[PDB]
This record gives sequence, C-alpha cells and structure tokens, in this order.
Amino acid sequence: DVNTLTRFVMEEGRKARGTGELTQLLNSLCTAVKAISSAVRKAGIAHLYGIAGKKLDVLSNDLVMNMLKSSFATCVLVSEEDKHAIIVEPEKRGKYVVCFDPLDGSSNIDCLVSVGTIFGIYRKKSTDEPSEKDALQPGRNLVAAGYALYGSATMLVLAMDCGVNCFMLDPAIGEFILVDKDVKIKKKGKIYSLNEGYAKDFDPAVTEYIQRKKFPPDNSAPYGARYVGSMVADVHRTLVYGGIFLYPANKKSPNGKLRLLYECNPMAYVMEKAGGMATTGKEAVLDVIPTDIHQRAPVILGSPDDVLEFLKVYEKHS
Amino acid sequence: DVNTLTRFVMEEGRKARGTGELTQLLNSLCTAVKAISSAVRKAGIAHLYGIAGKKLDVLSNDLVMNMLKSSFATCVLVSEEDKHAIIVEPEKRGKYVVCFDPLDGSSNIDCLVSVGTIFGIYRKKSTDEPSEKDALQPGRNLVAAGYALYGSATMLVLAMDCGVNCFMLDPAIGEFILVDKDVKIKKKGKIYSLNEGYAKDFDPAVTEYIQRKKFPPDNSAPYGARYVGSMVADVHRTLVYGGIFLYPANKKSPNGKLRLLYECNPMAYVMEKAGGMATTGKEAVLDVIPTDIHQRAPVILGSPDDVLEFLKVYEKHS
Amino acid sequence: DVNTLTRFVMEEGRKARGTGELTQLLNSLCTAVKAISSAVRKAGIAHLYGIAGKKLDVLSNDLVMNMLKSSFATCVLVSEEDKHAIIVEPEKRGKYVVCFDPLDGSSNIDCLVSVGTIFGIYRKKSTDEPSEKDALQPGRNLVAAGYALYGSATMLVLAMDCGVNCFMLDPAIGEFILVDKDVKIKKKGKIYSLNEGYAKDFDPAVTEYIQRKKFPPDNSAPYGARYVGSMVADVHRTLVYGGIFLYPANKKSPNGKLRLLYECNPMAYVMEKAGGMATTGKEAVLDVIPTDIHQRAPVILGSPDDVLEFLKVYEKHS
Amino acid sequence: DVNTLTRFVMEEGRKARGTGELTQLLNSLCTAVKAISSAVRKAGIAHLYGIAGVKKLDVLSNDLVMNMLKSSFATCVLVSEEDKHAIIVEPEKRGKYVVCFDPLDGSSNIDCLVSVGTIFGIYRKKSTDEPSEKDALQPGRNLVAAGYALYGSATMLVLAMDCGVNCFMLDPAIGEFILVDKDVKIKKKGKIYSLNEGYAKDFDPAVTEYIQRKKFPPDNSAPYGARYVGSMVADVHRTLVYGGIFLYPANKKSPNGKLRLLYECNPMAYVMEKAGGMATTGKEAVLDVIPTDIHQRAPVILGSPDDVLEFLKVYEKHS
Ligand SMILES: Nc1nc2c(s1)Cc1cccc(OCP(=O)(O)O)c1-2
Ligand SMILES: Nc1nc2c(s1)Cc1cccc(OCP(=O)(O)O)c1-2
Ligand SMILES: Nc1nc2c(s1)Cc1cccc(OCP(=O)(O)O)c1-2
Ligand SMILES: Nc1nc2c(s1)Cc1cccc(OCP(=O)(O)O)c1-2
Repeated sequence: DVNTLTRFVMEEGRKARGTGELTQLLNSLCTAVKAISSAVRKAGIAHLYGIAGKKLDVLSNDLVMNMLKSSFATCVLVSEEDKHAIIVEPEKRGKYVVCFDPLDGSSNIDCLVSVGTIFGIYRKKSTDEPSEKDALQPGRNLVAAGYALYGSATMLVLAMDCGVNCFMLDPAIGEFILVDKDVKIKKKGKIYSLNEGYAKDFDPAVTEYIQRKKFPPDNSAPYGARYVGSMVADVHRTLVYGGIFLYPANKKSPNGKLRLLYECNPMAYVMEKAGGMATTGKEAVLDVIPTDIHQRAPVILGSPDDVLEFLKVYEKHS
Repeated sequence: DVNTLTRFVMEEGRKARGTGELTQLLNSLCTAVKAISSAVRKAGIAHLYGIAGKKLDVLSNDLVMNMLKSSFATCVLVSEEDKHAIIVEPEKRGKYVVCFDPLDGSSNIDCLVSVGTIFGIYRKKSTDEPSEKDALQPGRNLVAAGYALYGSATMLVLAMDCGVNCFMLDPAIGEFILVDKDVKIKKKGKIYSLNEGYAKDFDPAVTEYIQRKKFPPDNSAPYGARYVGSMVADVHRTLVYGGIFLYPANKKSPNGKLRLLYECNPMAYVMEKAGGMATTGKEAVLDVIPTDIHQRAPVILGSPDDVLEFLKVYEKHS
Repeated sequence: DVNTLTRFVMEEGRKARGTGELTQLLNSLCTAVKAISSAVRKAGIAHLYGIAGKKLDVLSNDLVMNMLKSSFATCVLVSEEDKHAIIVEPEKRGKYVVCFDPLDGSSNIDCLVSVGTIFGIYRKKSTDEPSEKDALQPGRNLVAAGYALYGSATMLVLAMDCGVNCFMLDPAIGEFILVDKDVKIKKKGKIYSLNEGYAKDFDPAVTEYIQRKKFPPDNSAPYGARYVGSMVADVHRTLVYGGIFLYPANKKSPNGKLRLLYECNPMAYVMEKAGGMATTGKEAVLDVIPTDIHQRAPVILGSPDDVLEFLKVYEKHS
Repeated sequence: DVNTLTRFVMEEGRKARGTGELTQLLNSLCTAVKAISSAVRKAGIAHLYGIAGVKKLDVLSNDLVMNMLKSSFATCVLVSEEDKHAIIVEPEKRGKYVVCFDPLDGSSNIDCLVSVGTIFGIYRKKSTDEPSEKDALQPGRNLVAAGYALYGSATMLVLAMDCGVNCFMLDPAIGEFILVDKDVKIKKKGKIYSLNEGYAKDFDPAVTEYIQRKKFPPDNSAPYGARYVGSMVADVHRTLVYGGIFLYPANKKSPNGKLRLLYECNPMAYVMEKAGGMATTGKEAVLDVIPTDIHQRAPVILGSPDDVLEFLKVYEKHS
C-alpha cells in the first residue's frame, strides 16, 4: 500500500482532531521543498546561460517564507537567512512558529556538495502579540521537525511524536513516497564525523574521544571517518548507518558553531525520536532554553552507545 | 553564446579531422549519464512502491555498456561491475577502449551520499584481436577522461588535450550546459581529504603530512578537513576549491584501495590537465603500467603546491 | 498569494467540517493524474526501446483504481475500462462512489492527440452493501467532478458547488498551480464542434442547427469549426473559448455514443457550474436517471446562448 | 539497438562526408525544441504565480530557435513568422544553410492547451554573393531537410530527408529523442478529411463537391470521418499517422490561401512526399511553387495519394 507525504500528513492530522492548520503548514512546506529541490538540481540553468539569447539561498528562503505565510498556519518565522524573526501579517496568522535553515550547506554549493533544508515547528505558547520571543522555546517543546536532503536523490525526513518517517521525492510525478517507516538509529555505529582540521583547538575530551575511535584501546576495529561539511548530509548518514556526529565547543567557541534554533534542535529531535541521542556535553540539546534566536550550541549526536561513550570521556575531563 | 556538451564535442571532433568515432562514443556516454542521473534521482520510484498496484549499480552498468557498444566506437570495455573485460561483438567494434566505474560510491547510497560515473578513454594500440590486454595502457595514453557527479546537481567534467571543461545538466531539457571553460585548479588549497579512521595503519609520511596540516609548523592557519567517502565528490571539491585528496596504501591495502584503471587514472588525468598533480608517492599515477585490469593503486592528488609538499615529506621517509 | 490543488482542496474540506474523506479522495486522484501525465508524456520510453539493452490506458486505469482504493474514501468504482463496477474491499471502504474514464481518447493516441481523465464523485446514498446500483445516480447528485487535460500542458479542471477552478501542472515540482479561479463560460461563442463526417445520419434538427452556424440567419459572421476527436480537448476548448460541442444521437445511435456516467455527466456538471448548459436534446444531461453504468447519452453542451439556440432548432423538429 | 536523434543525425552526417555543418544545425535545432517543449508543458509556471513571493510562448520559442541556429555557425539567412524581414546572420557566425521556420505554430490558440508545434525547412545557400532575403526564395523542391516538432500528448520530432521520414519521441526523463518509427510511409488511402468547414459559405466549388463526396459517398461506401484540431502540426501529423487528407484551400476572400508557403506549406509538403504522400495547391505541387515573398501565402491540400488525386480530379472538373 503506497503512501505519500500528503496522505501521511493528512491522516495524522485527522487523528489529532485539530483545526487542520499543521496539515496545511506541512503541505506548504512540502511544496516549498520540491521547489527548492528543482532549483538545486539546476532546472532552467540553460536560460541563465543564454539559450534564448539571484542566489539559491535567497530563493530557497523566499520559497519557504512565502509558502509558510500563505498557509495561514504560522505567526512567527525564524530563518538562518534573516537577522530578525519575521512576523506574519495579521490576516495570515496561524498558531505555529517555525524555525528553519532554507538551504543548509549552501556555502560550498559550488562543489555540488549535498545541501538541505532544516526545520523545527513549535506551537505559539502565549497569547501575546507574536514576536521573536515565541521562537525562544526549548527543543523539548517541538511538535514536529525534520529536514530535506538534496543529495543523490531528494528525501524528506519528518519526525513527530509517532516517530521518524522518510519520504523519497519521485521527480517524475513530484510526489514524496514513504520508503522508511518508524525509523530507528543503530544502537552503536562504526563511523565518526567531525572536522578534524580543528584538531589543534579541540577540547581535551574531544581529542581523547577521537583518539579512541582511531586507536581503540581494546584493539577492536577502528571507526571509519566521514565529514561532508553539510549538517543535513552528515546527520542523515548518521541516522541511516549509525555512529556519531560532532561539532563541539572549544575555548575559542564556548558554545559551538551550529545554531540551536534551526540546526541543532531539529536534528536532536529527529535523533531522540529515532532512539538516538543529542547532547551539548553538559545537557541534552532539547533541554537548552534559548535567549537569542541565532544563538549557537555545541552538539554531539548519533547512536546512543556512541554518544554515551563520548559523555563518559567528557565527564572524565570535567 | 551558450554551448552544450553535444556542440562542444562535435566541434572538437571536427577540428581533429578524424572518423568521428570518438564523437559518437562521447555522445553515447553523454546519453548514458543522463539516464543514470535520472535513475539516481529516483525517477519512477513510486511505481516500485505500488502507486499502480534492478539495482542502481547494475542498471548504470547496463546503460553505459549498451550505449558504448551501440556507438560502434569501442572494442574493449572494462567496468567496475564486471570481473572480466567485456569484448564488443565484431559487428559493433570501434577503435576505442573504455574503462569505467558506472556508479562510484553506490555502496553508501543508502545515505543518499553523492555518487558518480568515472571513465577513461584509450585508443586501441595493439592490432591483435581485442582482449583485456588492450585496457592495460598507462594513463599517459588517455585520449579523454572525466566523470559525472550526481550531487546537489549533476555535472559532467570532461578532460582532453584541450583542457578541462565542466557541464551542468539542466533537467528541464536534458541538456549539459557548459558553465566552466578550461578549468585550472588552484596552485595551493586549504583543505585536505582522506579517511582518518585509518590513522593507526598510516604510513609515517602520511602521518606526518596530515600532522603538518593540523599543526602547521610555521604556525599558519590549519587546513580544513572534508571527506565525503565518494571519490567523485571528494575529487570534484578538490578541483573546484583546491587542496589535496588522499587514499594511500594501508597495512591492509599495501597497494592502496582505489582502482587504477577506472578511478585513479581518470582523476589523475583530469588533475594534470587542470594544472594539478596525481602521484602514488613513488611515481605519477599516469605513468604506472598496469598488469591487471582491477589492480589497486595508492593516490595523492590536488593542487601542485600541496602534492609537492606531500612528496617532500614522503621523500624524507624514503 | 499562490494556491495549489492540495492547499485549495484541504481548505474547502476544512470549511465543510466533515470527516476529511473527500479531501483524501481528491488528493489521491491528484497523485494519480500526475502519474498518468508523466506516462502520457512518455517518461522512460527510452527503456522500452533498449537504452539499457502495459498499455497506457491499462496503466492509467490501475493508477486511478489503486490510488482511490488506498484513499479509504470510496466504496464503488466505475471505470470505462471494466465491464462491472469494482467494489472496494471492506477494510478500505469510504463513503464515495467514483465514475471515471482513465484515459479518454486513448484510442487515437498514436497521433499524439490530446487525451484526458474524466471523473465524477457521488456520495453513497444507501445503507446496504455497496453495489453497481450506487453508481446509478443522476448527475444532479454529483458532489464534485472534473477532468485532467493532457495537452500542450497538463491542466486539472475541478468543479464543485463553489464553482469551477483550473489548475496547471508544473512539471518541475509536480504541483498543480491554481491559475483560473471561479471560471465562467462565455455567454455566447463563435465555435461549433462535432464530427461532421456523420452528416448523412444527422437528425434534422442537428442538420439545421449546423446549417445556421455556416450560413447565419442574422447575416452574422459564420462560426469557426474545430473537432479534435478527444472529448476532454474539445470540451476544454469550449469552456475556455466558449461555443458549443455536439455528439448527438443519429439514426443508428439513438442514444448517442458518449457514456453518461464517466463522460457526459462530469462534463455537464463542469459546464453548469461554469454557467453553461448540457442537454441531451430532451432534457438536461444531469437529470437523466441511469439504469446501466455504461449506457450512452447524446450530448450538446457549451455557452448557454448557443445551447438554447440549438434547443430552439431541436424543438422546431419535435 | 536503441537510436537517438543525436546518434542518427551524426551518422547520416558522417555518410554525407561534408563539413559537419548540417549536423551542428540539427543538433542546435534539437536542443531548441527540447527547450520549447519544456516551456510549453509549463515548467516553472509556479514562479509566475508567486510561489516565491514572463515573455509570450511564441516570442520565447522564436528566440530559442533564432539563438540556437545563429550559434550553430551553420546558417546565414533565417526566415520566421515573427520577423517581417529575413534575419541575416552576422558574418562571424555564418554557415552555408538557410532556415525557414515557424517557432510555435498554432500559438494563437495556445490558451485552450491545443497541440502546438515547430515547423522548419532547411536549404543550402545557392548564391555566392552576400546573404539576403533572396536566398530563402527557393522552391521547396530544393529542400535538404525539413520536419516539425509536435507538442501534443507527448513531444515528437518528425525529420524528413532524402533517406525518408523518421519519427523521434522525446523522453522527458533524460531529455533524449528516441527513434520509434523508421522510414515512415503514409497509407495509400485514408478515411479522414480535415479542414475548417466553418468557411463552407466561401468554399471554391471543387472543395465543396469534394467534401460532399466524403460525407455522401456516390458509390454509397462508408463516409469519411472528420477531424480538425486547428493546429497545422497536429492535423498534419494525424494525417501522416492515420492517413487521409488535410485541406486549407484558397477561397473567395483568400485567393492564395492562408497558410504560409516558406515555413508552413513547403516543410509539410516535403515531409508528405518523402513519406509517399502528396501536397498540391490545386494547380501544382506545393514544392514546385517559386516564391517571390518570404511571407507569401499558398493554398494547400495534402495527405494520402489516392485522396489527394481524388481531390485533384474534382478540382480539374471545375477548371
Ligand atoms: N498534519 C498533522 N497535524 C498533526 C500532526 S500531523 C501530529 C499532530 C499532533 C498534535 C496536533 C496536530 O495537529 C493539530 P491542528 O493543527 O490540526 O490543530 C498534529
Ligand atoms: N568528439 C571528439 N573527437 C576528438 C576529440 S573530441 C579530441 C580528439 C583528439 C584526437 C582525435 C579525435 O577524434 C578522433 P576520431 O575518433 O574522430 O577518428 C578527437
Ligand atoms: N476536500 C473537500 N471536501 C469537500 C469539498 S472539497 C466540497 C464538500 C462538500 C461537502 C462535503 C465535503 O467534505 C465531506 P467529507 O468527506 O470530509 O466528510 C466537501
Ligand atoms: N547531419 C546531416 N548532414 C547531412 C545529412 S544528415 C544528409 C546530408 C546530405 C547532404 C549533405 C549533408 O550535410 C553536408 P555538411 O553540412 O556536413 O557540409 C547531409
């Protein structure tokens, strides 16, 4: 029995017995993602080169912004591309707050590296006029989150209370087909992912942990290394193959580099729903209470046994 | 003035004043690539999931094999998928020998990591009946080589005596548009790429070189690290951003891990034509004389200054 | 503010405050149409011709059948492709009955003539076991109807109580974009459409009417003639440009040739919702009470002034 | 063994042992057609409607063909419906071919999503002097190649040359024209007649009688069926595939017909003759008419031989 993102979303919405807003929000998001995917695969680039005789990041941001606003399901929108939280005009306001990164990893897009869209959805908790404050909720309050990976193929990973489901975009009919239901990450993996070019500035715990992956003190097989440089790609591989992903804090960056609202929380949410873990080293990413919409946060996530092991090393240096 | 792969190839062929065979071979390869790209982006996956009530690597291999045979321009075909060299039937034999990897990186495709097609084209040298021996030529004899990267977007990099040219596939019209003419790699980069999970087994020279990238002895800025795990993706980033890529021998791969005929030689050829370098440590990849179609070869390639620097360290440990 | 078929359908469904079934049915129908469109435009035909070394009407029928069944919104399905009404298995039954022609005009498909999908949706009006009898309702009971035209471009015309809306399929993202809201047909047109090859067998009223279009009584300019041979194409042109379409009953087809349940009623419903008319000559198509799911019905539809004029001629010969 | 437009064209070009220009011209035309098809199927129309918060199709199509042909370095004179005057390719991009074309035939009624197409005719410049409009004034008999692209239920490119007529289907998944019908030949006699009967009042007596014979066969055989899309490429293609006859004759108001000789009539007449069919103006074969104006009109009756011959019989009776 084939299932599509539209059908899946509509059914979960029916079960929730609500107003149908989140359904419309998700449908709009879905449409924006297919539009971003089309642009990422360079549809029509021939016209840009004169066959008939301006940035992907900005276009992606416009697509999400416009689709979400026109869904009438949102009131506050926080994007990695905008300095201030966007406030939806009164006549199009819904009860949801959305934090997102329209095109994650679009800084190296010149090498055709995988890129993606990350998003986190919250329910406005206060009756106050919508403001940036409404997006300052701990990831623990997420109602839904996920990402779209524009890699060899386009996939949308959607996480909610019912679990994590993966949909593959069929370009022939512009439909997201459900190919992986209630996904669970491997208990322990064999791959570690992080930019080792920062070795010199690594925190001692990170240095020792990576050293244990390369030189297992018990002489077991060393972990393999992978680092794409695009969070959505690295996190998705971690979910699919298991293992651990790190973008830790150091003396020069006490809070890390990745952003909490639209990068860390969404991925941490997907991880926990899949039976994985996501920590900053001091606490679970989802429990961090934000004070600034663009605040950074250190993050170590992936297979539970792997994160637990990291925390063990971290505790030793604490 | 727009230019397409078809137009470009046809023009270069006209200038060569030959039989037009290589033109037909390249046109056929081009068609196979677009077909592979369509399958990689999962066109029609909905039918596989029951919307109406073969493995990618095998399909890709079939596409290349069939298009090349039907081009009447080849006589011996070596592929990563087949144990023995395929010999084209007499009535479809041409004078070219093609070595290729239909879908490079298709092993970690579950995570939607970038994948690609690598190829190297040789002119049959010996006059004996076509056999596997015709594919045992040093990369120095290549007439043309390149790859197709199926990443955020699909691009075909084609290298010939005239240089390296990059074409972007416009999915809207199924046409490869020329977007980068006579490409040259940066003299020196700031990124090193290799699987550091093998640290324990690294040869001393590799260990020291990597150490110099992380802890510059001249206290300059440390290089950044990237490792996708897919050769076409890692090599393409190296070409575009500069830097160095390594897959040196391991103690469990005394002769390196990558294959000489359809992975190393093609990439080394593209690098040299772009002003870059490609060495095994002992000699230029292109000068190695193969004795077996699937033999492995160590490889260090990328920006000249970076490779030269590695060779300096290598020589110190020799 | 852009609007999509999905968004539109979901909103009208929310306002109806029902179970959401019709929403699920329409979404499923939408997905089936995009799949049919992809196959009609011949996606993948290259594989059929050996690039790598079922009939369209059957496939189309399977797509609609499977999507509708899996929607859990239907119970009785009538298709021009199946002699007997299909009864949905108990575990997938919904309250709707759907009559449709999977691929109208697929008989003359070899000439690439426009083809389409016609559908009519009824609410099961009985409390007993679903049977063919549930599809024998007069078009007057339709809850929704429309068609998909696979012409120069693909468009879905959907008619409901709120009116007629036209959606254009954007192939790049597989999304139906609303381009024409609350469409109304011209009061009077300048085009008449019917197969004049049947002149010899025409009913005197039809003969006189056509005669008035060619040799105008009020010395007005003669109407232009157009006859594609595909109902969806001819009817759509009528809706867009106005005028009249005819497929009357001659001497051997006293009951016409087109089918009442999945050709005539749906188009008649779209016409009336657009301010147009649809008559059999004796009564409004929508008022005919069917006794056989495949019974034929004569039909004259289009601009009101044009149909009224035909009826005037018809009455003179009655 | 699969074959594509590119492969086919490259092979025929190799056999001709020429400069390769026509190959580049055809490759360029092929690319332009795929781009036109993409636009006709409305790719990206969502952006036109604000999904992210514009020129006419006929104009775009004309630009695509013009630009691709110029950039092919194989042409010198280009005649299209869009520009009143023949376009002269700048010296640095001049080739030896002359191309007459209709970028988007039937785009006057593209609102109803009716089938549309691109028609083209290719000539070799037969003068040594400076390229001018005069080089496009050759009888269709001189055509080196001609054909059309039909943007209907699916997109197909029909290419006619000395070797015959070949039909290629565009596979949108890979942007490749796949050869699906080799050396096509039209049926000797068909059962369908096509023309705008709304002009009955102004029909020439011969046309009136001929149509009368199709509807009321004298020997009481089965009457012909009628089809009229209103788009020449669609009507002509159906004629080629199913056989029969297509007419757009001269009448009271239009003594020289309505269709254009250089980029509508000649190309279709050439495809018909190469397929074993016929194309007459009533007085002579369309291909033999010597044009004096690049946009001159010409009456046309084409299709299955037996059907055209029969028309000519009626025509001669009224002459
Ligand atoms: N389309 C979907 N909606 C919901 C999903 S999936 C999961 C969920 C949990 C709680 C309320 C919801 O919806 C609440 P409302 O927005 O309908 O009021 C939903
Ligand atoms: N389409 C292209 N052909 C050739 C290119 S690109 C580069 C090149 C070098 C030498 C001979 C060639 O052609 C040799 P032949 O195969 O035509 O005899 C070609
Ligand atoms: N998506 C749409 N639903 C409906 C539309 S459009 C128009 C309409 C009329 C009456 C009931 C409906 O819904 C009835 P139910 O199937 O939800 O119970 C709907
Ligand atoms: N691509 C094709 N070219 C030709 C084909 S198919 C058939 C033909 C006949 C005569 C000259 C030609 O071309 C001569 P030239 O243009 O190469 O000088 C061609």
